[PDB]
Amino acid sequence: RQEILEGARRCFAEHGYEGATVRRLEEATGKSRGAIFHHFGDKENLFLALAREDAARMAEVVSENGLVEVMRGMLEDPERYDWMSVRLEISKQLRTDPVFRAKWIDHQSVLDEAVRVRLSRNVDKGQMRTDVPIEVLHTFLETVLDGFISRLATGASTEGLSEVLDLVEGTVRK
Amino acid sequence: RQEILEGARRCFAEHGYEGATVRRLEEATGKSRGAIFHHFGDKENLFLALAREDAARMAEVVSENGLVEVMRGMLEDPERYDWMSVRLEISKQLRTDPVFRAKWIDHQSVLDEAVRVRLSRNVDKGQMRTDVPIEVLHTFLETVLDGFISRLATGASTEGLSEVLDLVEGTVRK
Ligand SMILES: [Mg+2]
Ligand SMILES: [Mg+2]
Repeated sequence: RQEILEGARRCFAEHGYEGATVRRLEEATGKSRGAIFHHFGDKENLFLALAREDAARMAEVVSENGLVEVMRGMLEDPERYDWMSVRLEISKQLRTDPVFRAKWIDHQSVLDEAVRVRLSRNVDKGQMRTDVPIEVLHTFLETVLDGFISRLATGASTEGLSEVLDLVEGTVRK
Repeated sequence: RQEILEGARRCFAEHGYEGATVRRLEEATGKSRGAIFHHFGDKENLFLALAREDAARMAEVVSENGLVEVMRGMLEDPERYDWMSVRLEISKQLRTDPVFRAKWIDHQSVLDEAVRVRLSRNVDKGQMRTDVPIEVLHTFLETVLDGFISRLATGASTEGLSEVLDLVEGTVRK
């Protein structure tokens, strides 16, 4: 299972979401079409399980330092850009396919909750600005994150990005 | 040609980039496979010409009010989300395919120049903060824009976004 997810993350990154064929998946994992669908059912579910893994990892990071720290980590990891692209191929599906949408959102919930807890702790400590509702701050942070993912996925340089993150953090602080 | 571009923008929005078949394109335009490839050569070029149109329109907006105004316009236009998605399907191609990359960047140059001119005028007027290099401000704005495109393309609500834009503008001002 862990073997399947690692290999599949590699396969999706290297070949894309449609290009991630049963053939390619067996090739990346060394397991069969049968033992892959056995755990997960279909491609979409294997995808969501990988998304949920990312979400749980990011959630731990957010707990320590925030969404800005997740973004800092992305600057340190250029090898993961290919996987980030995979993630962006699905957007119309995410927006219009209601069952898929709900599943995507549910698989992200650990992260969404970690971000809410973190911001709550910041507010409780008096560290965020209070002239802007916390929910606007939250949407701003999530927007910057999506921006980072997109730019990095599409081949932008890291340049000035660590300074952009300093600006982003400064923007939400008291 | 104008007939072809309008109809093709509709076809790409409704069916996606791969799903935008010759068959579908003729259907959206009322023109032939031959008269479509005649002007533009292939799908990719018809795509780039549409990207260049978007860039020229955005450039005019930026000239008047900035990138924040482009983003405000996106909140007023939910009908264009489908086209925005099309735009995100290509990301690995944009990042790794060097000829395609260069063509994409060239087709965006009118916008890139409009943003640089606008920021230059802001600086000349003393309206931007000067503790953060202008090029960091520029990357921050472009990051927010990519964020907007992504979030809106993937079915986020507009909620709090107009306030996020107020925050974004306030962040770069003196
Ligand atoms: Mg922080
Ligand atoms: Mg402005």
